[PDB]
Amino acid sequence: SDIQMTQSPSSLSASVGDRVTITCRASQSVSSAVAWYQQKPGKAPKLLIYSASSLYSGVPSRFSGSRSGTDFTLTISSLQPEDFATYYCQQSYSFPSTFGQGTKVEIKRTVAAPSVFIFPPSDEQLKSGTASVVCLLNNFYPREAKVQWKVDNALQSGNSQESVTEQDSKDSTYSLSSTLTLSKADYEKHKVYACEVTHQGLSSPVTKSFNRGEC
Amino acid sequence: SEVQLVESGGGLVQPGGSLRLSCAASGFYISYSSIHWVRQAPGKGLEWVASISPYSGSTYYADSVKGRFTISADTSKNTAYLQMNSLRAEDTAVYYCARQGYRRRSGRGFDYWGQGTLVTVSSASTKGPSVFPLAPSSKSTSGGTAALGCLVKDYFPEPVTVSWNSGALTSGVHTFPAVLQSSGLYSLSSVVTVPSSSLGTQTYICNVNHKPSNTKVDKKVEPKSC
RNA sequence: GGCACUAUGGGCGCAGCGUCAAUGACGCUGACGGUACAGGCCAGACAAGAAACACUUGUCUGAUAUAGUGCC
Ligand SMILES: [Mg+2]
Repeated sequence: SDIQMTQSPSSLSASVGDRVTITCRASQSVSSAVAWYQQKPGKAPKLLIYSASSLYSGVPSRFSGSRSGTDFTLTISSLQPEDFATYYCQQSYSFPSTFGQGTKVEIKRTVAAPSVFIFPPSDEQLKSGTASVVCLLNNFYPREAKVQWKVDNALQSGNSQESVTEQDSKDSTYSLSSTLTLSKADYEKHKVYACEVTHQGLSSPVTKSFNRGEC
Repeated sequence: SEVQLVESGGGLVQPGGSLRLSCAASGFYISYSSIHWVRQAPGKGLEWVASISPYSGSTYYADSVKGRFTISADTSKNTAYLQMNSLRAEDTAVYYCARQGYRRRSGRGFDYWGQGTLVTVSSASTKGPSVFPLAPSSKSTSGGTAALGCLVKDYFPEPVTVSWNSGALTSGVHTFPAVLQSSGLYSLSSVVTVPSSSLGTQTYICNVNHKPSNTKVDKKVEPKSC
């Protein structure tokens, strides 16, 4: 069997000065052949811990590794601003090697509700046979955010796609973009296009809607 | 300090095709180390691919590539190789080569990694984007500011570049990560928030540049009113 | 996997016969089979060697073993 490495949490919000503990659990014994890696967006990973608890040379002393059986924990004693990154455990006990899925450490801030915007399809687009409806959720925190499309109150599945920005470097909020893609024929079979946004900063889910053919 | 790894040989390739990546080592003799390949699909995590052992040349492969990929080394060139055969869209990833360290210094951790080379497997042809305004209006207004944008739609391959007002407008811009549609073409949107009081006075033009297809498109985005 | 019991042609017995990276092992059948030993070979785990494997050199275990059965 392949040894599974599964990390926890998959994402973690902290602030500078926080003690952080990331765990990883091998699906079988991997003895002590476990490495931890830090990766920053757009850059290649860097080794932190080898043999599960040895600080890799040149790595700051606030990082440490720890082992009990198949339980592996990377902890950062006091998070510094360069520690926001994705971290990976790896087992090299046996071939084939395995990485865990990775734990993202993001910057904690106060809760911010998305301002929610909707955009009907362009006329230029409708001429082409496609209808794209775009919902923007702007500058919110935290990142968890349910975006739900309704077309004449029918819940939509399988025809929307989302993208999220990285945490903003200055206000460390997020922004998300959901697009409903329809054929032009489908778009003209309905009236009320609605974006329902569900988020921690809102007292109750916010909706933005338009009627196809509104001035 | 002088240890370095340089991947090369990446590119576009059709499904079922083949590609050979290289890994130029420097600062050390490649004969005395284990060399690995590690890949990262866009937006996903690390995935170990293959490795080769010193002195024996023994090779190891991940299940998802067994029987298609071959790692090897040419120690006279100080280079490692990854031959990829009958590639599939799932193989699209940034491919890293990594050095496992010396046992007594860093166990089996990978102590040096190249910066990776990108492999894209797709049936898609080269195709410039269609650009569509995301017109500002009520329904895109929040008090003092209005949101507006451009939908950059149905292009291949990555990347596009999007600027506002020929670069002059930068604050408030979110250009979203592109999403890969089931047609195999990409799509992104770019939006900027502005003072709603300026919608009548300032023009806004998203500039979309797609060098693969050698296309440049400027869309004026105008308010929708009634 | 452990515990108790049973038995043991070197872990490698002879002689043919087949497979394999063949001064090796592996499987067949036949015949034979009182002991002890000793080398040597070999197998298994491991250590170090720029070394997860393989290679080299060394170490430990091969009746404290290994088959069978019963039991947990
Ligand atoms: Mg029985």
